[PDB]
Amino acid sequence: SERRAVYIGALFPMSGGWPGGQACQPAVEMALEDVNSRRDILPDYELKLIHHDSKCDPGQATKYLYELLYNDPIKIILMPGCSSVSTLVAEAARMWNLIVLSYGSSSPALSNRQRFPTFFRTHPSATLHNPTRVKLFEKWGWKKIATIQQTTEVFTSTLDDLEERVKEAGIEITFRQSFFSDPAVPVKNLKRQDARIIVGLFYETEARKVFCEVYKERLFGKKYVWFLIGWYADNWFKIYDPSINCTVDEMTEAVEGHITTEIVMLNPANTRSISNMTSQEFVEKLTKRLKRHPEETGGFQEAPLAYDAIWALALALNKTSGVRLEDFNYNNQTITDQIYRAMNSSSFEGVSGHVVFDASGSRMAWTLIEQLQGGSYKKIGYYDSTKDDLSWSKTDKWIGGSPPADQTLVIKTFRFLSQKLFISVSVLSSLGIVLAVVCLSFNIYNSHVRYIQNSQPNLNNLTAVGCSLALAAVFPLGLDGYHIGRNQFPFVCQARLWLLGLGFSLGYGSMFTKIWWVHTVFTKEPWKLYATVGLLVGMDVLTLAIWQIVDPLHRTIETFAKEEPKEDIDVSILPQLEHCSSRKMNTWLGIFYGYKGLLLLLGIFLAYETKSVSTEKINDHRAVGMAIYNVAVLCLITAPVTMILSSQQDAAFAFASLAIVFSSYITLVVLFVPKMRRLITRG
Amino acid sequence: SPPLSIMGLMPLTKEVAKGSIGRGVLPAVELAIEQIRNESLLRPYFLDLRLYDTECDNAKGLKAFYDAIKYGPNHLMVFGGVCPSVTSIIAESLQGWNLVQLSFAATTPVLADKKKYPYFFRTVPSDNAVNPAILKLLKHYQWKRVGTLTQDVQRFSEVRNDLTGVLYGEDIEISDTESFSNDPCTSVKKLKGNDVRIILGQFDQNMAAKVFCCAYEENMYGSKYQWIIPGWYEPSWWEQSRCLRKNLLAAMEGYIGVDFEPLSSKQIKTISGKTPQQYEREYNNKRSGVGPSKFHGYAYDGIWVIAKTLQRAMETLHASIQDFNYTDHTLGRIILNAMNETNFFGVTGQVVFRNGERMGTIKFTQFQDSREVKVGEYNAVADTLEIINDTIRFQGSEPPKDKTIILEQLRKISLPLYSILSALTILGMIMASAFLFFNIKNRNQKLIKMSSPYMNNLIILGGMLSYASIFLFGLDGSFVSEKTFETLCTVRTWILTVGYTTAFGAMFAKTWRVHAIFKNVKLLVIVGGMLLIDLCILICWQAVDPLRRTVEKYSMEPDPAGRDISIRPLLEHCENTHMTIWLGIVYAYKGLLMLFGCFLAWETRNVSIPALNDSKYIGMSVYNVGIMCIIGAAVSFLTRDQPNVQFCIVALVIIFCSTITLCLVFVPKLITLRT
Ligand SMILES: CC(C)CCC[C@@H](C)[C@H]1CC[C@H]2[C@@H]3CC=C4C[C@@H](O)CC[C@]4(C)[C@H]3CC[C@]12C
Ligand SMILES: CC(C)CCC[C@@H](C)[C@H]1CC[C@H]2[C@@H]3CC=C4C[C@@H](O)CC[C@]4(C)[C@H]3CC[C@]12C
Ligand SMILES: CC(C)CCC[C@@H](C)[C@H]1CC[C@H]2[C@@H]3CC=C4C[C@@H](O)CC[C@]4(C)[C@H]3CC[C@]12C
Ligand SMILES: CC(C)CCC[C@@H](C)[C@H]1CC[C@H]2[C@@H]3CC=C4C[C@@H](O)CC[C@]4(C)[C@H]3CC[C@]12C
Ligand SMILES: CC(C)CCC[C@@H](C)[C@H]1CC[C@H]2[C@@H]3CC=C4C[C@@H](O)CC[C@]4(C)[C@H]3CC[C@]12C
Ligand SMILES: CC(C)CCC[C@@H](C)[C@H]1CC[C@H]2[C@@H]3CC=C4C[C@@H](O)CC[C@]4(C)[C@H]3CC[C@]12C
Ligand SMILES: CC(C)CCC[C@@H](C)[C@H]1CC[C@H]2[C@@H]3CC=C4C[C@@H](O)CC[C@]4(C)[C@H]3CC[C@]12C
Ligand SMILES: CC(C)CCC[C@@H](C)[C@H]1CC[C@H]2[C@@H]3CC=C4C[C@@H](O)CC[C@]4(C)[C@H]3CC[C@]12C
Ligand SMILES: CC(C)CCC[C@@H](C)[C@H]1CC[C@H]2[C@@H]3CC=C4C[C@@H](O)CC[C@]4(C)[C@H]3CC[C@]12C
Ligand SMILES: CC(C)CCC[C@@H](C)[C@H]1CC[C@H]2[C@@H]3CC=C4C[C@@H](O)CC[C@]4(C)[C@H]3CC[C@]12C
Ligand SMILES: CC(C)CCC[C@@H](C)[C@H]1CC[C@H]2[C@@H]3CC=C4C[C@@H](O)CC[C@]4(C)[C@H]3CC[C@]12C
Ligand SMILES: CC(C)CCC[C@@H](C)[C@H]1CC[C@H]2[C@@H]3CC=C4C[C@@H](O)CC[C@]4(C)[C@H]3CC[C@]12C
Ligand SMILES: CC(C)CCC[C@@H](C)[C@H]1CC[C@H]2[C@@H]3CC=C4C[C@@H](O)CC[C@]4(C)[C@H]3CC[C@]12C
Ligand SMILES: CC(C)CCC[C@@H](C)[C@H]1CC[C@H]2[C@@H]3CC=C4C[C@@H](O)CC[C@]4(C)[C@H]3CC[C@]12C
Ligand SMILES: CC(C)CCC[C@@H](C)[C@H]1CC[C@H]2[C@@H]3CC=C4C[C@@H](O)CC[C@]4(C)[C@H]3CC[C@]12C
Ligand SMILES: CC(C)CCC[C@@H](C)[C@H]1CC[C@H]2[C@@H]3CC=C4C[C@@H](O)CC[C@]4(C)[C@H]3CC[C@]12C
Ligand SMILES: C[C@H](NC[C@H](O)CP(=O)(O)CC1CCCCC1)c1ccc(Cl)c(Cl)c1
Repeated sequence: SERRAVYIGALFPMSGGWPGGQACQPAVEMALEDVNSRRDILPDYELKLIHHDSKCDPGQATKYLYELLYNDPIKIILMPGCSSVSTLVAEAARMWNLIVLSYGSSSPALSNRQRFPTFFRTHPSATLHNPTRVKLFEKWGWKKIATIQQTTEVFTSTLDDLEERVKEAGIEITFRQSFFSDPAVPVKNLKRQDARIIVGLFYETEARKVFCEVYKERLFGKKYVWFLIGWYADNWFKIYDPSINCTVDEMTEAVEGHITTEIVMLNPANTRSISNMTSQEFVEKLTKRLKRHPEETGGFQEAPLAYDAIWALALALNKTSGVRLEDFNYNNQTITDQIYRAMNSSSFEGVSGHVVFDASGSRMAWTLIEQLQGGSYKKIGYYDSTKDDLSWSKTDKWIGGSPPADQTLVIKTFRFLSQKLFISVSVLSSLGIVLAVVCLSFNIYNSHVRYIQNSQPNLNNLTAVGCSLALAAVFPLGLDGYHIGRNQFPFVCQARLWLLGLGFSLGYGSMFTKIWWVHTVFTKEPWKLYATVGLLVGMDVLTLAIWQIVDPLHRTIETFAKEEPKEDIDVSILPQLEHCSSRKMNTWLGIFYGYKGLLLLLGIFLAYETKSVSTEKINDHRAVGMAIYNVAVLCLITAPVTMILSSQQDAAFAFASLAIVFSSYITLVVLFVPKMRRLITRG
Repeated sequence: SPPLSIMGLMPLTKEVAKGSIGRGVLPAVELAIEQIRNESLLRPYFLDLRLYDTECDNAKGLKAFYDAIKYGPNHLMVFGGVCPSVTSIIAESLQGWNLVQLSFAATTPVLADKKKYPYFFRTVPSDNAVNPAILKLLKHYQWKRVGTLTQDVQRFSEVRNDLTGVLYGEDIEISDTESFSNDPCTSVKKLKGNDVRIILGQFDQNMAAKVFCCAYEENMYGSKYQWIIPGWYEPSWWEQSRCLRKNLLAAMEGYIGVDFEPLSSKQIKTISGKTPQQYEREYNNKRSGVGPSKFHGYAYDGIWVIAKTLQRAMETLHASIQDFNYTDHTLGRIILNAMNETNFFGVTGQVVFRNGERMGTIKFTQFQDSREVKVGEYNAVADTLEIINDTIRFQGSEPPKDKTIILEQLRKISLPLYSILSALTILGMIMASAFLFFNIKNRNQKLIKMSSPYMNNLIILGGMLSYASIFLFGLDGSFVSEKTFETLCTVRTWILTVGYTTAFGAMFAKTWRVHAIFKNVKLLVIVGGMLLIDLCILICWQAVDPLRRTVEKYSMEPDPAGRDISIRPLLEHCENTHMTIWLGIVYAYKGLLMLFGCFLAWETRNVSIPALNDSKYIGMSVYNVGIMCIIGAAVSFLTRDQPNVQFCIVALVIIFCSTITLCLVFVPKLITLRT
């Protein structure tokens, strides 16, 4: 047995920020025996290890890298520890043509093939949580995300990859923050911004501050859901910390039901790897070589990965032996290219599962998704990302059975008048129209007898046919949504605008000229009467035509403030009221209302003047004055009230149509019943 | 003669950019060592510098540093290092070999920390050394409001984060904070929204042209604004695009560039025995092959610091060097304390270290129309600023203040116009008193007895009270006080409606009795009831919601003076509670009474001979008094903002309305009673 040596240089962190080498150092050495005993692969070479402590500090890793690179046994690969040491070693190893194979460096900045040309690692990067988060966002339909963040650079690059990953899946970030040591003002801005999907990214000693500050500002609850990182200790809120005025029994309600995601190192199944070994017996064999307990030593969870790292190198030296390796110097670029092409395509089954690298040097692996459920975590799913396989396990216990949504939804309800107060007033209007047509036919039937032929024919008939249309103009005053739809609101609107104006103008013009002419003949001929009536009606349809030309009417929605349903617990409901309007609706009927009020107040004074000093026995009226009295006292009291109470739902329609049915009943009762009480009752 | 080896790391190739630095100081260091061998500074030994090329790259620099440790002789301290990353990599790791480093071009602030890099010293001031300079500029000009505009690179974010911590504890606020990456001028539009005129820019050479052309499109220059930017740009950097050159030269005038000073000016003998001017002429005669670089005096002082430190360490050691391996560390502590105790005078000023930083000098320069020129200096040792008087200028006359000054400038009315209208209404008052005297002199007469002269006394008293109101109208602003104004307007609306009501009630009662006598085919209670109604509405006005003073303000629009302050024109009004209730009711009641009286006067249109001789011109006067009162109230609603005008037109309307109706009643009296 010749058994020549091939050397491997390594830096194991024994202390510092991440003391992994307390457990990764035996797990490599044990693994080395499993390559030096099995005679199938590397049949003549023997791998030996030269290691140094590095303390996760580049100020000593530089000296130890000098000691590795400038001594007698020529190394063939380098194996650094923490992220910073691996950054220095991987950027420095280009000038010596060395492969760098890390086992614990999780920065996203080490996936830059331009800077680091010969890098490989088996610990996956921290941009492996982001496809898991994107899959957990598409599954529950969320579409708005707030991200709080401690401003260390690894979290900055994690979120700057999360944005680029999430903008191609139709989701958009709405809110970003940052802090250094005091998280008070970003959770204040999160409270006042009112976002409900939070992706927190910070270490443990900041999490214990920010979560009881969340409890103090009451940001948790039924409608909130967080997202954290998973490699915290499993009782990270139940420990004592004097740096907060928060209680241990408190904040356990505040971290309630938050999803965490983490990388899974150890294989959850119980199959056989390429070393003919399972997970539980690997842990059992490793626990012998440690001088302490697994809960107290550092870097116990990462200890499988280093194992597979060694095995990966062994396979990369079996697919090339066929240039020998006892001649590798630091200047020839060839053998490193052979090893690089051999390790670019690697796919096998180790203790951590299926090991296969990416095109940027990282390692693609599974992800575990768990949730807090009453003080302790519970595994609620697994996710593979290289072929998109989710595995759910039906344990996501929410509060209301369903996961909450991101923002509250608006409901644009409508508000319609109750149909009973529409239908009663419409049937009173039909009784009015049949009374009007029967009185018109009665007055037109006796067109020869010299009791109404001599007094005033062709004028009370015109009053009655005006009041006919004025009574018929209350059907299109109550058709908004319950009985009509849309896209014919101009038809109903122009109908109600022409009909009511034409009816009122015609009727009051006739009853006004019947007082005006007896006043102007008492104080010292039907063509002038018809001229006055046609002139008033023509001026009124002229100004209605000017309304038709300049600013036509259309539908317009106004809205009130939002309310609460109190059958659900979170819906926002806003009411909508639509009506006919224009751009200048207050003035363009204000002119008409003022003009008609002036005409009405002119008429009532002459009706009082020619009361009983008529002595004009060719007209025989005596009660048209009362017919102007009641219309003048009834229209002037409901003309400003139905423009004041336009915000009310149905009182405007009630007052308007009530005024219209009273002012058209009484002007036909008091005008026509003495015309029949003296003729076909005194017959 | 045993040598003393010093490792030197500098970019010495032509293929990199910053290598133009590395050749440019190579004469000056060559100028220094020849002096130290001439005087025999290191009598026991002699100095020897060994150069190495790092090529401004992490891998190449680390390989060259490793090769210099392996193959070269026993070095004692490291000198040089230019690029920031390579100096970071080496300076973190010196402590393992017990070497002390001295730089001359590492200007990054990251090396200020003494937990990471404890064996590091540099002689160039850092990039934070401009931050206690700009502060001591502001206290020289008493500016206190500033607004920062930062680029989003680490190299400038460190400077801004230090400026925030150094402005604390002083009377200077940071009213606005900005940032930009590629889009400069939406940020400067947001800065214009807060209207700040002192900007502390921090950005590289590319974005400066974009910021200044986007300021030219925003017109952020002149004698209002001030720019304070870094000054390590290339000379004539504006020449290299889309923007117009002369517009840029007119927008870029008057900024202040802050930098570190290349060479001192206080012409004293230095420790070598020369002047700064003699050294400058010597190095200029030496540098004949290549262009200059602004770091050479710092290299000269670095070599002298190294020599004095080795001398002090040798004198300390001989009271207990050629045997120095890197395994020793007591010699490292000795050399560290010897370099910590450095205090002397060199060609860049008083060379002295505080916590590992050079306490050096800062130079302010200002841009004048073709070039930048030195306009001051700031010695940071004694903490004093020296401004050369006759070089710094601005566009205007004063140093421009931060925020403009607001001024009230109430809108008053013209004393000639007010005096003219008071003269017109006082002659109208004389005319009304003359008519009352005539009608009270000619009382017993068979034309006056049949014309109801007591109603004419009422209409003269109404015209008198209507005339008297214009004096109380418009005593506004700069005329009386701030307490009479809450009573003057309520006594004015007390008197004016009574003066209207008496006269119009007299005319309306005359026309009403004409109509009542005509229809059938004593007085003085009508005006009594109308006065009762209006006194009731006036005491209901006064008792519940009285009129008080209320000011309206505009939006500080014009600048007409030229003294560069803003004025905020403001008006006074007597209106406080609802003003669409207790004016609409009064106006509607008066309008309805007017229109009823006008229609009653038209209904007769002069058919009555016997009882009242003048019903014709009385109805003519009603007609009169209606329409012009309507147009007066309408024009008062129209121009409710401008002052000289609406007062003048209300005064003209009221003097016409009160002088025509006093003519039409009493002018036939004179013609018939003189004839
Ligand atoms: C017989 C006719 C002439 C009488 C008409 C009365 C008119 C002049 C009244 C009735 C409604 C009033 C309008 C009510 C609302 C507004 C909106 C306001 O922003 C400007 C004034 C304006 C536009 C008013 C002007 C005067 C007005 C149009
Ligand atoms: C604001 C209100 C009071 C103003 C109303 C204006 C009134 C008075 C105007 C407008 C139209 C006018 C009428 C036009 C036509 C005629 C017919 C003629 O054979 C008798 C006069 C008579 C009847 C006019 C009387 C005055 C009249 C009615
Ligand atoms: C704002 C409104 C009320 C003001 C309206 C002014 C009215 C009242 C004026 C304007 C035109 C006037 C009319 C002019 C012409 C005539 C014809 C004459 O044979 C009878 C009087 C009569 C009919 C006048 C009555 C009053 C009159 C109608
Ligand atoms: C717009 C204007 C024209 C409408 C005015 C309405 C007028 C005509 C009403 C309102 C009050 C009424 C008066 C009420 C009291 C009296 C006293 C009585 O002994 C004679 C009638 C007389 C004088 C009435 C005549 C008509 C009258 C004056
Ligand atoms: C808004 C309010 C003030 C307007 C009210 C209009 C009033 C004044 C009108 C409407 C009906 C009119 C009445 C109609 C009938 C009569 C009966 C008669 O034998 C005496 C006059 C008298 C009593 C009238 C007086 C004035 C009157 C009461
Ligand atoms: C003879 C008299 C009674 C007729 C008077 C006509 C009155 C009722 C008319 C003319 C102008 C109209 C006003 C025009 C403008 C507005 C402002 C609006 O925000 C509320 C309605 C309101 C206040 C209207 C109410 C009715 C109104 C006051
Ligand atoms: C304040 C001032 C303007 C008011 C002056 C009132 C003037 C216009 C009045 C007062 C006396 C009046 C004069 C009385 C006597 C006569 C003589 C007669 O043969 C012609 C008219 C004439 C000349 C009158 C014209 C108008 C008159 C001059
Ligand atoms: C003799 C009677 C008719 C005189 C009554 C005077 C009335 C009209 C006065 C006295 C108090 C006044 C009210 C004072 C306070 C308010 C509350 C404000 O938000 C709306 C206006 C309103 C409601 C005023 C309207 C006019 C008002 C009600
Ligand atoms: C003889 C009697 C009947 C006449 C009374 C005139 C009444 C109707 C007048 C005088 C003061 C007016 C009020 C003035 C102020 C307001 C406050 C406003 O927010 C709603 C309208 C309201 C409430 C008005 C309604 C009509 C009103 C009450
Ligand atoms: C002869 C008399 C009775 C006629 C009086 C006409 C009255 C009723 C008219 C003229 C001015 C009108 C007011 C105009 C302005 C406003 C202010 C608004 O916020 C409420 C309605 C209110 C208060 C109107 C109510 C009706 C009103 C008071
Ligand atoms: C006989 C006629 C002249 C009397 C008319 C009364 C008029 C002047 C009254 C009745 C309603 C009143 C209006 C009520 C509402 C508004 C809207 C407000 O934003 C501006 C004032 C304005 C526009 C008022 C001005 C005066 C007004 C138009
Ligand atoms: C807003 C309200 C207060 C305004 C009301 C205007 C009132 C005061 C006006 C309108 C009609 C006027 C009346 C017209 C007719 C007569 C009949 C006469 O023989 C006595 C005076 C008397 C009774 C008048 C008194 C004043 C009067 C009632
Ligand atoms: C500032 C200006 C516009 C105000 C002018 C007021 C005008 C409109 C007043 C003053 C004198 C008035 C005139 C007095 C006399 C007559 C003669 C009569 O047979 C027809 C009306 C007529 C012609 C009046 C019309 C209106 C009139 C001309
Ligand atoms: C404020 C303004 C609108 C009010 C104007 C009042 C007007 C309408 C009054 C004042 C004088 C009146 C005129 C008096 C004389 C005549 C001559 C007669 O043969 C026809 C009617 C006519 C032409 C009258 C019509 C109405 C009239 C013009
Ligand atoms: C027959 C038609 C043309 C007569 C209409 C009379 C109009 C011109 C009168 C009635 C009410 C008046 C308005 C009353 C209130 C205001 C609000 C004020 O801030 C500006 C002027 C303004 C807007 C007035 C302008 C003139 C006005 C609109
Ligand atoms: C300062 C100036 C404008 C004031 C002038 C006052 C004028 C308007 C007064 C003074 C004398 C008056 C005139 C007196 C006599 C007559 C003759 C009569 O058959 C028609 C009216 C007429 C013609 C009067 C009209 C008004 C009159 C001309
Ligand atoms: C899950 C994670 N794995 C290794 C980590 O990604 C290595 P890293 O990315 O280089 C960060 C270290 C360095 C400083 C001190 C601890 C953290 C981790 C994080 C924190 C701790 Cl304390 C451990 Cl033991 C492991």
